[PDB]
Amino acid sequence: SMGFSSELCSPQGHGVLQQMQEAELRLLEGMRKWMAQRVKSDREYAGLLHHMSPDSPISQSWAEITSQTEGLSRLLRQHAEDLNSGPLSKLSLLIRERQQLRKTYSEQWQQLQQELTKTHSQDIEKLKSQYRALARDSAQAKRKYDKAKDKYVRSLWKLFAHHNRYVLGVRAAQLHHQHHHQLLLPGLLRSLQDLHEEMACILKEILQEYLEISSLVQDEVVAIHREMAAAAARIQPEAEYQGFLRQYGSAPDVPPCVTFDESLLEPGELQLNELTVESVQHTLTSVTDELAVATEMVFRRQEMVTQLQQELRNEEENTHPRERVQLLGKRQVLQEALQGLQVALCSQAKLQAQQELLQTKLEHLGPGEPPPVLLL
Amino acid sequence: SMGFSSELCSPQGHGVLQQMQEAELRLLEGMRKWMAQRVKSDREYAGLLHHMSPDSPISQSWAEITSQTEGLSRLLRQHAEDLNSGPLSKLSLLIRERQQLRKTYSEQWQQLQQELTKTHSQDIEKLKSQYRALARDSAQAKRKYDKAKDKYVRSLWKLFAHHNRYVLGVRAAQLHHQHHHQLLLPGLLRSLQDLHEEMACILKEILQEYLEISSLVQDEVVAIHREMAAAAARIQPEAEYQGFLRQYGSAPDVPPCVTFDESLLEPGELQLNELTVESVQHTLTSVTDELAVATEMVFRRQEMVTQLQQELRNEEENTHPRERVQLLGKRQVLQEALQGLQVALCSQAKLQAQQELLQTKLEHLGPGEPPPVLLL
Repeated sequence: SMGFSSELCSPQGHGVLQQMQEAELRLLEGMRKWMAQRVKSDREYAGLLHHMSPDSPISQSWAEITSQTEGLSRLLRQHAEDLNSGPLSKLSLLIRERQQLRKTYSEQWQQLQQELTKTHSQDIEKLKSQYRALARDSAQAKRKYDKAKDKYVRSLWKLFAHHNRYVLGVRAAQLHHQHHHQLLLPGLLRSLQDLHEEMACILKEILQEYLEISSLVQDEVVAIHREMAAAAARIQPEAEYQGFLRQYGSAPDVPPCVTFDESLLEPGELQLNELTVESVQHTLTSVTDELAVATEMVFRRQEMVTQLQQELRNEEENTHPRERVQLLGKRQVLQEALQGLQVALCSQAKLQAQQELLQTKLEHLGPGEPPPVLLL
Repeated sequence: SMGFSSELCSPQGHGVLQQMQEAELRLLEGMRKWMAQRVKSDREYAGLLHHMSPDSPISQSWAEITSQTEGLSRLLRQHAEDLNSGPLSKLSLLIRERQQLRKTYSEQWQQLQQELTKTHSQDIEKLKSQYRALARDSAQAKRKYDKAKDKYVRSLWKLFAHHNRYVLGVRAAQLHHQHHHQLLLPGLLRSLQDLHEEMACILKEILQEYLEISSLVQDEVVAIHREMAAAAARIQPEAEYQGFLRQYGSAPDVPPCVTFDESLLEPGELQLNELTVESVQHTLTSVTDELAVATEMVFRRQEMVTQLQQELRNEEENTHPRERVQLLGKRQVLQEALQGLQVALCSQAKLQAQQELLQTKLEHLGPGEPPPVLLL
């Protein structure tokens, strides 16, 4: 077995233990400052996150996410409070106890040295010095020898008694030495170790309590992050306008379509007679020529649309789901081409309707003389 | 099926869609600011956490925890960078595209209205107005009727031709109206919806990307927190001083124990003769009396220790593992009582050794005359 009581039981080991006690205070002092800065950090993060602070699914998802982020803000604040009132305070009391313990150990150590020095050394020197005086005194009285015998017997009396006190003092010092080295100092060293190991345990609990309070991955944080993730995942893009259309939608507005105004003149029929036959033939020709041009314009704009759709499918296929913002420009180019095509189909359709009218009218005259104009 | 093209196909729906486009810009603008503040927050938390910045197990565990906390600091910084260069930038491009799209839609809408107004209304009014003039002209020429027939046939010629142009213009306007209301405007509205739903998808991806980057509970954060937790849990309190004792420990220092200095006078034996017998009896009495007092002092200090140990076990049993800092004072009181007891056992032992010497010496004289002192 190793311990302070068997390994540091010396003046040298006492020096080592004094420096140990200081080194452990320094370290806990750094720990307290480090924890103090975590408190500041979490508090100010709470503040920074706090500062970040309708039917629609995105709308509702967005509100849920901001609200949960505000929840995260308050949590970080509680981390700061909890760290401050729990382990930082416990750490401070542990420092204060060590500062007092430091003093108590060193004075108990001194006390035990002074006691040993007094009993084992100083008392002993005093006895020895007296013994020598009384012996020299008895020697002198033996030599200076009725009255003379009287002073000599007296010399012997005190010398003998002092001898006995000396013998007893030596035995007392012997047991002091023994208790000191085997029991007293080892006992003191052992209790210092016990205390320090208990304090190691306390510090372990302070560090684990710190980690639990300050953890960004604990249950309350996870639960916040899952709600945010569920809110985002609920977004259904193809459903975003359903509620908006329910609120604001209505039947199309279609103003009346023009008709042939019969108050000017069959209603809306071409006039095919002797004065107009050639003009109708001319118009059918010029309408048909124009229709050919318009039909070519539809053909070319459909090809353009087709080129853009192919280009967009290849681009889509090759772009990551989170980089689709990059396709928006081309999407818009495709829209404008589709609008283009639609305008051209409208023009083609208008010229076609005009041809049909012209064509059916000349067909229904056929091999007939165009009607004369009689003037009533 | 509901959609922009069936539900908002009117001037009113166009107003609704214009306000929609603005409301969506406002919302994305708030989202961009909110994300911008997350970036600032994470960056400054990185800074705050950064600022927090030997054999022994606590030592090594502590270093691991500070080092991992520094790792957490760098991660938060990467969250800030990644948020800034990914989704915040994508969000900005989405805003810019909407600002251009807003303009394109509204001018395409205007264009289609101007075309309809031109063909379906203005051209038609021009034809109608001319028709009426030419009819009144023909009426007047019919009435003012050789030359007279000439001007009348001419009147009819132009009236008939204008009639035909009018009829054709009406058919053209009819098809315009039809294409406009069924195809052109619905087509435009549909592509706006397609675009918006695609943008809803893009925004969903921006929000999910935000959540992934900024998550405090993601794998890289968890791994940091597990290392910290494993480091703290490794601490073995009963092992904290093993390496320290290996480095600094040494054999106890035991200076020589006093012995009876034979140069003054059996070596270290009490002198029991006629001049000392009574004094030895007196000393045994006074030593024995003192021993009784010292034995009582050991008894009382053992009782005190016992009271404190019981008090500390009850206190320990009733205090939570993380509140043990609160027992340190009482622990220290117990230490001082145990030291107290040890000092008293030393004193008892010293007086006992002295009694034994005195007692054995008088026992071995027993019923004998104490030796005379003869004076050579």
